[PDB]
This record gives sequence, C-alpha cells and structure tokens, in this order.
Amino acid sequence: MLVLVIGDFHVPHRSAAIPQVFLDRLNTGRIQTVLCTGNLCGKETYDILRTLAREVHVVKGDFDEMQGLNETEVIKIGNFKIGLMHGHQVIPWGDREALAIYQRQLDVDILITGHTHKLETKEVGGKYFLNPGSATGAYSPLVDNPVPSFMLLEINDSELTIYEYTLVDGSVKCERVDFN
Ligand SMILES: [Zn+2]
Ligand SMILES: [Zn+2]
Repeated sequence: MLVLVIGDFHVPHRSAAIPQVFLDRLNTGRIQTVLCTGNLCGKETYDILRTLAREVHVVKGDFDEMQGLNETEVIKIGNFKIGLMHGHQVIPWGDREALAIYQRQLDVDILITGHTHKLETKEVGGKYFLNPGSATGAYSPLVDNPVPSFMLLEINDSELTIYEYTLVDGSVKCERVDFN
C-alpha cells in the first residue's frame, strides 16, 4: 500500500512550474491513493494526481481557492490511522507541542503537516510527523532557498516505509526509512 504525500507548491501570485522527474517516475509508480496537504496551483494540478492515483485526498490551506473541500480529514490505510491537514491553522506553525496536542486530539498515529516547506519527519511516542516540503520549492517566509520535495510511504499493515525524494541541485535523492 504505497501512497504519495506532496503539496504546498504555491503561494499568492508567484511563479512556479511542475517537475516531470517526479511525474515521470511517479506516473508509472502504481499508486493506489494520494495524500495532499493542499495549496494547489489550481484545477491544473489537482487532476495531475488523478493520473497518479484513482483516489486523491485533498484539504484546504492558506491560499486554496477551490470548493467542495474539507480543511481536515482522517484516513485508515492498513492498520494505520493518519490525520491530514495543511497546518495553516496550527499556531504557532511547526511548534513541536502544537502538533502533539493536535495528534492526541485527532487520535491518529501519523499527522501530515504543510506550510513549513520542509521535509521534517520526526517520530516521538511511536507517533510519526511527515511534512512533504514544498513540492516545487515554493517561496515562503520560512524558506528562501527551498528544494522541491515529496515523500512516498508504503504501509504493509503495521510496517511502514518512507521514501524522502528531493531534487537537489539537479540530482534526485532518496532517503528511505524503515518503520514497523
Ligand atoms: Zn505552502
Ligand atoms: Zn502554504
């Protein structure tokens, strides 16, 4: 059960494009579902991930402009419950305790966050925190030299493996972690 985690590739009124290294590798990857943190470029992007997975899971962020969306959602893949949201509501942004209380509040095992534009996967009390980072290296007050990034995760029941993909200076890097 291998799912794509990505998002956060736009900000209000700023230029960005879509790498086809991620697409060309992910187009054939045989991904059943997709987990998105949000801030889509628009209707031109939210279908690209329908070429990737038949089921796409989207939520709202600071500069989302579509309709028919929820700002939070919870998912059960394998034996893993995971909570999806953008994190633009979490104040302060990226604070270690706020994510924790949100994670006891949502009764998830894993909480995806966005809006920091970094990859940052930190595990605590058996709880996993995954941030896709800026999928196209979008500009944020947090980062001015950002890298495009995303994360794939295969959940075989209780065993979960993560793949940290970063397009660093023309080189594609994968940093894989094995969890059980
Ligand atoms: Zn963002
Ligand atoms: Zn954002």
